[PDB]
Amino acid sequence: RAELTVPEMRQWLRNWVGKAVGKAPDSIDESVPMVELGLSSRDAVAMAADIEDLTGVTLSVAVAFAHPTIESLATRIIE
Ligand SMILES: [Ca+2]
Ligand SMILES: [Ca+2]
Ligand SMILES: [Ca+2]
Repeated sequence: RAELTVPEMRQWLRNWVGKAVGKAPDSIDESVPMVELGLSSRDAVAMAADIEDLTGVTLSVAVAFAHPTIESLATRIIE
């Protein structure tokens, strides 16, 4: 499949968060609230910009906090 997939989006988010908080991406828990992962508000701005560059989607506050886990956010960005 050519289009960006949910597994790819999940991996991209784990890698992004892992780099921001200094942890292995494989250890990033995809079911916990993203506000509990150790990200800063500056991180949120940067990650939103990077998601827009990757997907062309400008994430709204509403969508993001209604899908507040890596796995639910990834699913909603793609789907
Ligand atoms: Ca950091
Ligand atoms: Ca979990
Ligand atoms: Ca841009």
